[PDB]
Amino acid sequence: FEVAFLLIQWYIYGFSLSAVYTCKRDPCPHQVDCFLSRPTEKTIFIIFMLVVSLV
Amino acid sequence: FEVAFLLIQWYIYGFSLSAVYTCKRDPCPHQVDCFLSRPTEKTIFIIFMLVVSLV
Ligand SMILES: CCCCCCCCCCCCCC
Ligand SMILES: CCCCCCCCCCCCCC
Ligand SMILES: CCCCCCCCCCCCCC
Ligand SMILES: CCCCCCCCCCCCCC
Ligand SMILES: CCCCCCCCCCCCCC
Ligand SMILES: CCCCCCCCCCCCCC
Ligand SMILES: CCCCCCCCCCCCCC
Ligand SMILES: CCCCCCCCCCCCCC
Ligand SMILES: CCCCCCCCCCCCCC
Ligand SMILES: CCCCCCCCCCCCCC
Repeated sequence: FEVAFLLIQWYIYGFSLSAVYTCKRDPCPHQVDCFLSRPTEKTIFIIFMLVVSLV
Repeated sequence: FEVAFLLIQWYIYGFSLSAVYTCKRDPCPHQVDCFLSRPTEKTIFIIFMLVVSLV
């Protein structure tokens, strides 16, 4: 289960977050720029949890 | 002068107007859709003036 969850997380998200996201889904016209909340703290916590899982 | 003005108008605009315009100039992000005012009456008047100039 540990390995499966780690692989799924790696495939879907990764281990980092960026502040700006580009969206190309309807009904948005041709493109849209969107902005996230607290994109730096969450990376730190993600890394912490990754280390715990590996241990 | 008549011929020169007709050629310039043909090169720059044409002889019609569309209701939706696509803009890709900064600072607009990646693209923008814009909408015009009275895009059908102006075509009629443009055609009238073209006919007058040719006559
Ligand atoms: C341990 C339980 C994990 C559940 C696995 C079921 C498959 C998860 C989705 C796989 C990715 C889907 C991409 C479209
Ligand atoms: C700029 C942010 C870079 C983050 C990339 C992911 C780094 C993962 C670090 C893993 C180190 C710990 C391994 C045991
Ligand atoms: C964009 C820069 C992000 C900075 C990442 C620093 C993460 C530090 C995590 C340390 C985890 C240690 C686990 C024992
Ligand atoms: C500023 C760039 C930071 C690059 C990522 C930092 C996290 C990697 C170190 C992880 C600590 C591991 C402790 C066991
Ligand atoms: C991030 C990966 C951590 C791996 C180290 C985990 C501790 C293993 C200790 C090895 C010594 C075994 C003594 C019983
Ligand atoms: C009869 C007076 C007409 C003036 C002609 C001067 C040139 C007009 C501009 C030509 C097109 C410029 C495209 C960058
Ligand atoms: C759907 C709008 C079509 C407009 C295209 C321009 C047509 C020009 C008509 C010229 C006819 C008169 C020539 C003497
Ligand atoms: C998109 C459809 C626009 C309809 C264009 C009709 C223009 C009629 C102009 C007639 C001019 C006659 C000059 C004598
Ligand atoms: C509905 C489509 C209309 C196509 C353009 C109509 C304008 C062309 C006729 C111009 C009249 C010329 C009179 C001398
Ligand atoms: C749209 C172009 C109009 C061209 C016709 C202009 C009238 C020319 C009449 C030709 C007969 C000459 C008799 C002197």
